[PDB]
Amino acid sequence: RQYGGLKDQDRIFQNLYDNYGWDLASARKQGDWYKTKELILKGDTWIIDEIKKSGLRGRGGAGFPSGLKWSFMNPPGWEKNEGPRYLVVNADEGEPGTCKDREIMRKDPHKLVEGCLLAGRAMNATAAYIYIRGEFYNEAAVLQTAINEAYAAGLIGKDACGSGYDFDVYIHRGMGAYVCGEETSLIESLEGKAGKPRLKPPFPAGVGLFGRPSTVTNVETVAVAPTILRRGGDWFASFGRERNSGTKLFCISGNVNEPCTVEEEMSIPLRELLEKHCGGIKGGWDNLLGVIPGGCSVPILPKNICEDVLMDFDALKDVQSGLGTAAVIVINKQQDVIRAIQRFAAFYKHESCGQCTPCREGTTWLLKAMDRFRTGQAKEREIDMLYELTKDIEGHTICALGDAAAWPIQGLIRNFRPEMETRMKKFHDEVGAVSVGGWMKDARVEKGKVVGAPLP
Amino acid sequence: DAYDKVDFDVPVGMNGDCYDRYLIRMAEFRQSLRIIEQCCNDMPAGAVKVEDFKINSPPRNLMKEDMEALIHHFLLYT
Amino acid sequence: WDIVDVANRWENDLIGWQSSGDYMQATQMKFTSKESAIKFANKQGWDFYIQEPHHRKFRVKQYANNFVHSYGKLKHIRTK
Amino acid sequence: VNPADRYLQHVSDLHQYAKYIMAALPKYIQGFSVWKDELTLHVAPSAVIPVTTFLRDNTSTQYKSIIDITAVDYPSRENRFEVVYNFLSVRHNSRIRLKTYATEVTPVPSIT
Amino acid sequence: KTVTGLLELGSEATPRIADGEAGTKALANIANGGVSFTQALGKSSKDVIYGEVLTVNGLPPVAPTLAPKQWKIIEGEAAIYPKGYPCRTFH
Amino acid sequence: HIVSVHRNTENNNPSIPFEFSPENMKRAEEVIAKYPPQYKKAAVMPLLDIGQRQLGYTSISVMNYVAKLLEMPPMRVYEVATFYTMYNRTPMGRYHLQICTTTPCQLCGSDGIMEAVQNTLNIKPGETTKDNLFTLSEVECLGACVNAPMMAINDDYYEDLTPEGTVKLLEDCKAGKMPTPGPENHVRRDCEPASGQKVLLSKEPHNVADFLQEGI
Amino acid sequence: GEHALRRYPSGEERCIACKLCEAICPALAITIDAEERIDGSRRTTKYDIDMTKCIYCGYCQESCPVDAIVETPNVEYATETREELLYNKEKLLANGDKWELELQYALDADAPYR
Amino acid sequence: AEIELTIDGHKVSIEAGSALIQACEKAGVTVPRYCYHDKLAIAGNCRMCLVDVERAPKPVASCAYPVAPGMVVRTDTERVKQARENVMEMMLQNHPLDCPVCDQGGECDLQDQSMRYGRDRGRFTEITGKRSTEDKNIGPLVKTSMNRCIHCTRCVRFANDIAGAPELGSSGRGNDMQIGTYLEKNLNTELSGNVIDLCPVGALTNKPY
Ligand SMILES: Cc1cc2nc3c(=O)[nH]c(=O)nc-3n(C[C@H](O)[C@H](O)[C@H](O)COP(=O)(O)O)c2cc1C
Ligand code: SF4
Ligand code: SF4
Ligand code: SF4
Ligand code: SF4
Ligand code: SF4
Ligand code: FES
Ligand code: FES
Repeated sequence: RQYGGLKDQDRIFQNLYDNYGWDLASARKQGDWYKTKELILKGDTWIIDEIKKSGLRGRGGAGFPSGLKWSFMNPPGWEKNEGPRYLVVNADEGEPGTCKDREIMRKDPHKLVEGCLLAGRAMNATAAYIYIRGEFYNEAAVLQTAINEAYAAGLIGKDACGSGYDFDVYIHRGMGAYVCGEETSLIESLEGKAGKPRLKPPFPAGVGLFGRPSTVTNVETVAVAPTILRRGGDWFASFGRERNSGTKLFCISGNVNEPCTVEEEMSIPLRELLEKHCGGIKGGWDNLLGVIPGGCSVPILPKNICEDVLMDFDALKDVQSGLGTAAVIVINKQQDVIRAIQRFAAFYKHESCGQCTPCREGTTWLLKAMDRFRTGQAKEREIDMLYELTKDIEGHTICALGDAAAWPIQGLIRNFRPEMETRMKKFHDEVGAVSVGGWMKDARVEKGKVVGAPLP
Repeated sequence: DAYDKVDFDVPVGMNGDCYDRYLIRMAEFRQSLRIIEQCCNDMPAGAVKVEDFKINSPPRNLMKEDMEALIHHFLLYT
Repeated sequence: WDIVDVANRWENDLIGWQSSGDYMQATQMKFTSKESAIKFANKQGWDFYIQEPHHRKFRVKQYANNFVHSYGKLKHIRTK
Repeated sequence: VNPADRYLQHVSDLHQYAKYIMAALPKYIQGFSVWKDELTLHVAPSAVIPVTTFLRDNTSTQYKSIIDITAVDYPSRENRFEVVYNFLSVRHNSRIRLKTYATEVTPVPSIT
Repeated sequence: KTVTGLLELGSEATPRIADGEAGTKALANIANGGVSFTQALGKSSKDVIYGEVLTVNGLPPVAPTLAPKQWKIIEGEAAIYPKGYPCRTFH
Repeated sequence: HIVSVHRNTENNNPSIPFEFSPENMKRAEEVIAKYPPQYKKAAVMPLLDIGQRQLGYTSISVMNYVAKLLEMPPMRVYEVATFYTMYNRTPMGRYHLQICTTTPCQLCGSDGIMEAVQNTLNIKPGETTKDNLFTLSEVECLGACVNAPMMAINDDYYEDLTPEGTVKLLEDCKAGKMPTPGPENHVRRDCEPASGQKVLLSKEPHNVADFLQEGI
Repeated sequence: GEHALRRYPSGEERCIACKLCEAICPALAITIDAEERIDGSRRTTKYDIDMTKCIYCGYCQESCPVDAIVETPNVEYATETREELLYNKEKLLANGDKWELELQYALDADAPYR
Repeated sequence: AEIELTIDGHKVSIEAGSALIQACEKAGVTVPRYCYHDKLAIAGNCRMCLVDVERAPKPVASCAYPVAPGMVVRTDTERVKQARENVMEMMLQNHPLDCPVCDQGGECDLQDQSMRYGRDRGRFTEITGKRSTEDKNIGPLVKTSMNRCIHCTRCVRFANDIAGAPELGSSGRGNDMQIGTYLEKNLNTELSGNVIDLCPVGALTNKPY
């Protein structure tokens, strides 16, 4: 039952390293657009049947099972609006640690195209928009060449593969905002305003893009769709645990000797992730300070328990933490964690859209406290206080950028408190003592500036 | 107001006249002096106003830098 | 009390204090009820006018009102 | 700590005492209110001399000392003034209040 | 009439109410003024009269004080005036 | 930071004219047709980008003109291009140093890369060279995280860098000849282990045409 | 004792016309009219204290956030007419001019305790 | 045609599909807020009207949560009082010390709700401190002092919807968001002195007064 080390023909993607080329005949003997005709003429509910017993959880970071996400879109009077229904593929990512989405579209644009049509048939969608990050210029050129050879082959368009079924893929490029990776801010950026999230009880599956019903699902989880439609749901369900089932791209980066991205089964021990396919850790297993599974937005696992841990949703959320997108940024012991988490808080301050007041006023205060804690101008209670003001942001926002910005600070305070107090006493008798707010008592406000303090 | 914590006795006259009303004042002098020395001996440290700034004002150290305290100072006086 | 036009207020010779000969200018009463105020007002023998209040008309609001589908001309661009 | 928490037991005592007094004079005591360590009997105007007599003379009450009596007008009521009476029992170390009402024209009977 | 309600229905410490569905309408007529108060004093038991209205021994409750003060007259030479003066120390 | 408020010195005027080169107007009429004919306004995000391809930057004439083109007040496009990072509004040189400084780059020596850039020039992270050839900007995660220290110039990424190697690359670009189209100087392909390849040990992919499910 | 409107270092009137001393005064002695001056700064056009209805509670000095009006310890200013005893803005600025050396000594010992 | 629910033990009937804030106003329950208004669209910016709702994991915004049957709403939850103090302290961190010079002294919504719902003291005492916003000359009728703005969008929603003057807006991200014309453009409309009664703080105020 030792989860790990899948074969090669049980892999979903075969171009993830580019030995086979990305073109259309490369995709034909890759094994795709092979029986498109028959699955589009299969029923929408049979597609949703198969996706439901697949156990296909969400791979955007939320983890929501997309069988029930795709069956939320059709209440039994859906034809009673009789207009255009849209699909949105979140091919944006900028989450630190992650490149697996670039790994899809640079290598494999074509089964993305396929899975877009196959999911649009599953949801009776009229068209589909691909939202690639505007930073990804060559990746957008890759995808437009591939979907135009899909137009040339007659595989999508007016009548997709001779099926009587409408389908248009358009590609929209979002000019550098990370909050637009969220569903509803994505919906708003595609309608052409500033990409701010809306509130949830207008659900997008009911009321969405252009005022028309819409889903936003990740580029991976629909690039996996035609494979698991072909292989069947229980061959996918064999991998992983009971509710945690199947495969995942893992991008392991940071301070590994060998940074690389894997395609590996879920529910796998972290030690035989980092040593099996990554060389090892830079300095061995005792040179592990901490580890971030997923992107920027989940807490640290300390070294004590991340030997025992599996990489599913279950064994990470009982470890108070998330799988996210399964980027794994390990921390060198010779590196500083509070410098890293100051960098994370600066990322959240720069990437916050600024709409609701607790997130926007919270990220600035988190940065102002984390610089002060990095050099050490603090009292030992203020770390206490820092915990309090992550509890303030935690559940009071529009989107999930607020609790995204809450979590790494919480993991730092839970796992590396003596690490912070060592730096603070280092400050306390390299320099004189400090008041609350970083003030020293020679520190005064003269003309303009503040003098007396080195002002972090 | 901390008369529990302070030990003293009470003068009470017997005939209802002006003389015993004089004597009990001349003794309440003594008892008040007893309070004064017991209260100078037993004086503690701590705050002298009530703790919150919604019924009496913040100190001027605080209301010149704290936004909340300037709001409370402005409202307790208007 | 309604103001007297000669006795209401005038500015002083000296410093410019607001001087007044009307003495009911600062008195103002509170009552729980409208019929309380009327009963007290004609019980004291006073000429009164009564002003009826004006409440707001109830209109149903949805947050999903903000982005409903345009079939013809948009005729509006929301911001949020 | 809440300052009202030190009163509670005595406040319960006060409740019981007042429930007795209303049961002893049902003809004359319209109501009572206990706020916090303070008892108020709500009594009608022609009912004031039989109640005060009781409060002076019952061995349980013995409210000997008159303290302070005054009026408060509520102009929104039919009976405009309410007349409050404060009594001290220096025996049992206890205070009581007696509230009646009066219009501008109609009297209250005097306890002089 | 709420004291009649406390005499006839009971208390939250002492509920003399079964029939919760019918106990609401048993509440209701006293809330309308069905019963009167001296009728409630006549209807009510003798050990409810001696339990809730009176003391458990049948005595009237004494006028309550918060903190009772027990006096102690100081009369020796710890007093403030020696004997022969018409004023006494009471402590 | 985001800097919003517009100064009207000169070279950013509503007085200054602007319009599309006919190639870009060809592209613009193609771009607007991707969206429903009601919601024309939805196409202002690419069209400003098209203006950013024509001019060196996004002026106020570009934003005013695309507000003219697409049934919009100009404050609605002022919001759109102020909310986004990639709409550079003040003029830059030719190459736009975008060095990533977030934790996967920071743990892998992005600071060595950035000071290897700003020892070469003498410019700070908002500053331009006064040759107006290079403009440094420290930037958040550019989506190349396993390619662990990296940067961007205009559209091409440059990865797996060494401070020995980036002074090499920028003396390449100050000579006019572009160094590599490739992502680094040739230690791996895209995402390889630098060892070699542990996974995908074949010369022909497995077809999934026989591994099919029985239900079709 | 008597009242004084202080000034900043390098001479500026300190009274930003916030009306707090007027709002708190238990005997309604303060009257102020305030206008925006030519600089765009907020100052009093008119400041006035009736010293016949002043009660010396010090609330006007406790209330001011800028600490613009204070009480000088002068009690020796007894007058012969009521008109002399109505202090406008100019008499109080002259007082805050005159007593400023002394008010330094007062507020060096009072300002922590305030 | 109507829906009956429970707020604070009170039972209230309201027309279907309305806002929970309208249910609370009908039941007499006072809920504090900063970016809701009767004559304007609904936004969930200010995060002040958070409320305890049975069958909901998080406190929901009472101004954009629609009315459903069988609803049990609590406003006096310890979680709700904690949430109101949290969001108030978050609002007060970058709001400048201008109460003696602000024109809304006894008429500030922020200030009267800070007594009733907010924290006693303040923990904002950094050396770096609050941000500062550039003053923006709009026109001769509206004085504009935008350090004390709370970004309630209310002026922008109004001049979008009702006045028909789309020149207002919100330009930026994070704390560098500003509320004004981006070019320093003068605002005309036939009712432009109505935005200054609308702003809850004194950021837009009266120029001759
Ligand atoms: C600030 C924020 C940023 C996000 N960025 C991304 C992203 O870059 N790529 C992605 O796939 N999901 C992202 N998400 C999650 C999206 O909402 C995601 O599209 C959705 O929740 C789930 O889609 P799924 O069904 O494929 O999981 C983000 C969420 C938030 C709150
Ligand atoms: S959480 Fe922050 S970035 Fe997200 S919508 Fe709210 S204010 Fe904007
Ligand atoms: S003296 Fe002080 S309280 Fe009076 S108006 Fe001037 S600043 Fe305000
Ligand atoms: S001392 Fe008291 S009465 Fe005199 S002006 Fe000041 S506040 Fe008013
Ligand atoms: S708007 Fe702000 S600065 Fe002005 S009075 Fe109100 S709280 Fe003070
Ligand atoms: S300008 Fe005023 S009304 Fe508009 S968002 Fe700012 S504070 Fe609110
Ligand atoms: S973190 Fe440097 S680009 Fe991904
Ligand atoms: S008013 Fe409901 S959140 Fe702003």
